[PDB]
Amino acid sequence: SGAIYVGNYRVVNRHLATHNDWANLVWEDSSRDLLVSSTTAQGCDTIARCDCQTGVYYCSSRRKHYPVSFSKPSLIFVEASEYYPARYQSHLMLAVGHSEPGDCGGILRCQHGVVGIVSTGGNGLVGFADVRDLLWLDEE
Ligand SMILES: [Zn+2]
Repeated sequence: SGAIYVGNYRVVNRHLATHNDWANLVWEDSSRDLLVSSTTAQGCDTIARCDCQTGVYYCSSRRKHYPVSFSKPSLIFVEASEYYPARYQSHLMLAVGHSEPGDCGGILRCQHGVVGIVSTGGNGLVGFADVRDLLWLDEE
């Protein structure tokens, strides 16, 4: 589980979104496994605005923050998980690392802020849904 709280936005994995999230929907994209909802309270998270490919992500299944190198956001085939069929996912970044389904929503950060959230796993890779292109999270 996990979310990004930037301004009056909450960013979650679309597959983990709640009824409240859907009742307060701003934007969602199945192909990216992202959903953004509106919040009453101001969040304090900063979204990274950069092309960094090194960062640190939180892995709940190991209670560990792992430094990782990660790929550029791309359209990648993802094998079946417990929450999606085998399919293409867009704006996805891969690293070598541990990811179980319960690790979805772990934050990946660099010196510039939040890069993305864990969205995929298996075959010894961890996949992160990028958020750095969503410049509208910074305003309004
Ligand atoms: Zn960065």
